[PDB]
Amino acid sequence: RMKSHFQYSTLENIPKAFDILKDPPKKLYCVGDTKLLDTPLKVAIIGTRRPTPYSKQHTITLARELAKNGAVIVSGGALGVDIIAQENALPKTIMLSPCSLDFIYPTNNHKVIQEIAQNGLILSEYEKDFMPIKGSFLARNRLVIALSDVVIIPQADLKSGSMSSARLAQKYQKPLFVLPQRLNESDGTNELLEKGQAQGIFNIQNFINTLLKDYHLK
Repeated sequence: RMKSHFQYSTLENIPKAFDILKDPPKKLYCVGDTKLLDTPLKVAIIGTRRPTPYSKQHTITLARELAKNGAVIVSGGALGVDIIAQENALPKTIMLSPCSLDFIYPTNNHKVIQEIAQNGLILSEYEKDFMPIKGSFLARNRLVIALSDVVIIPQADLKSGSMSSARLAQKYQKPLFVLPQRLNESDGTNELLEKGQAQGIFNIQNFINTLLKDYHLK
């Protein structure tokens, strides 16, 4: 277990976005810039722990360009898509931690997570001495989806964390987007397209510009 040695406090108010939850957190612990919560466009970017170079390249562009234009990238700091997006969105990014803020998880991402604590924002539902179990990740995911205006899943397999979060975006009526992927690659996101549960990002520039326009950043 890795201690963060973060100094952390609590949010004054629970963000109104969490009202759509059945059991919204009544306290949220925080480290970093809470002003990131008062922005017009929050974009969740989540997905596989193992992205292809293709998926990575486009995750980077989305995160970097959206952040450049005042969008805030929301994720869970996981290996793969999450931590790629958040590093490339700094400092405009918010991590929802699956552990309490006195701990780092995952340890491999400690460098970027420390960067997020310093320049972005990390929130946790858990006060102290709390390491994630399976149920913790799932609860954390609801926070990521509820807080975000729109959700992007660049790449995912069927039966993956990203897929339960995709059904949450559907549940919480958040617009869901995926990268185009070849057949028999990224079966999760291709099944989302197939069932019409997600829309494809068939041109990255248009998606970004359209997105920034609808939320009036540009």
